Parts: sequence; structure tokens; C-alpha cells
Amino acid sequence: EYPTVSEIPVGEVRLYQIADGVWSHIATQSFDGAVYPSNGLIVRDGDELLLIDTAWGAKNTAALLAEIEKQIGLPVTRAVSTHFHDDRVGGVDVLRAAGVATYASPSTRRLAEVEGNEIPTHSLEGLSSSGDAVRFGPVELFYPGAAHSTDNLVVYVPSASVLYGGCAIYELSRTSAGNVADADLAEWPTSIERIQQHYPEAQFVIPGHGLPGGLDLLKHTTNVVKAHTNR
Ligand SMILES: Cc1cccc2c(-c3ccccc3Cl)c(C(=O)O)[nH]c12
Ligand SMILES: [Zn+2]
Ligand SMILES: [Zn+2]
Ligand SMILES: [Zn+2]
Repeated sequence: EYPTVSEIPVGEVRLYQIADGVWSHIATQSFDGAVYPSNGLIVRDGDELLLIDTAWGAKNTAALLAEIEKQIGLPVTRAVSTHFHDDRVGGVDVLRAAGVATYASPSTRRLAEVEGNEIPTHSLEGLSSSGDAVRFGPVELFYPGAAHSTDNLVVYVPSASVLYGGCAIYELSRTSAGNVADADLAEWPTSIERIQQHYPEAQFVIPGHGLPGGLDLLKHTTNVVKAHTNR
């Protein structure tokens, strides 16, 4: 019953409960004449919520906050963006105006500035070298190395064995690469290997776009990235 791109009007946001205190949020956006889905994460931290990634733009992110209040009724106090593209930081200004403390790595913040995208206020330290991990409340943040972008982070929820791979991980229905202008193709499979080695216990894997699955999404993504490498 996971909502797919064809079910969600641009401007609407859906929530999908994965476990006690863990949801994904799903939105859609138009770009270059097509419509794409996008995922983020919501993790309960006591009586507050941690948000992972925006809903791709100001209008979607405003709807996201309204759906959170309607369906959960707890305040979003912190948000983390997992890389610098608009499906991760677009809407950060909406979050900040709502009193959310927005976070990203120094690398993400610099790349967002250069690209002209919205810049999360706070900086996540300790994530600059491949294999680095830091705790952030109810989650662990992990920098696996360059992949979809040089700055992409992954997020693990240990209480629920949920691994949020972000745009470094592809859904199964994507059999060809897309939006890889900022990627490091040569290192992407190695970065995926670091994820597998660090979170081999993950049970639920959430890509940046599309349907969740298991750790086989990591093998799937390696297959697709290597095929694009050899195009
Ligand atoms: C920043 C941006 C804009 C428009 C599309 C995308 C995709 C995408 C996602 C699903 C399938 C095909 C594509 Cl091109 C990604 C991504 O793969 O992370 N980012 C995007
Ligand atoms: Zn991206
Ligand atoms: Zn993406
Ligand atoms: Zn596959």
C-alpha cells in the first residue's frame, strides 16, 4: 500500500507508517516535463519529531507540516537534509519559519550555496571522511563516501532497523540511471559496500525516490550504476 508516483498529485503529501515512531513522507514534483516521486523520513524522539529531508519545494513542505500535525500531532523540532539538491533542501525556509532547526553537513551547505539552493542553518560535524558516523538523537548519520553526490548521507534508525539510503540508493523499478550529473560513478559501488558493511542488520531500506525494500536495493543500485558506468 505504499503510494506511488501515479497516486499523489503534485502538491499533496502522504505519510506511511513503517514502525512505532517511524514514518516516511512521500511527495511528487514536476521537472523537465515529467513527474517524479520523492521520499523522506520522520522519526519520533520522545514528544518531538526529527525530520529527514524536505518534501521537494516550499509548497510540498508546507503540506508536509500540515499532514504531520493532522496525523501525528507532535512538533517537528529538527530536520536534516541528506544532500544539496532541491528534493532534499527545497522547503528549508518553510521549516525555519516554522521554528524547525535545520541541519546539513558543511559540504552540503557549501554545495547548496554554490548551486543557489536553500541552505540549512546548522552544521553536522564529524562526517567529512568516508565511513564516518555520528549519532543524532534517535538516528545514526553515516557518510558512506561519494555516490549520487559527493555529500550524500544515509540515516539509520536502530530502534526499528530502518535504513534511509537517500538518493544514493535506487528503487527496483529504476533500471537506468538518472540525475547523475553530480555523482561519482567510480566510487558509488564502493560507497554502497560501506553501507552494507556498516548496516548489515537493516530490514527496511528506503530510497530517495520510490518504493522501499530490503538490503537487495543495494545490490540493485550497484547493478544499475555499473551498467551506466559502461554506457
Ligand atoms: C533533482 C532531481 C530532479 C528531477 C528528477 C530527479 C531524480 C530522478 C528520480 C527518479 C527517477 C528519475 C530521476 Cl532523474 C533524482 C534522483 O535520482 O535522485 N533527482 C532528481
Ligand atoms: Zn540528488
Ligand atoms: Zn534525489
Ligand atoms: Zn535490480
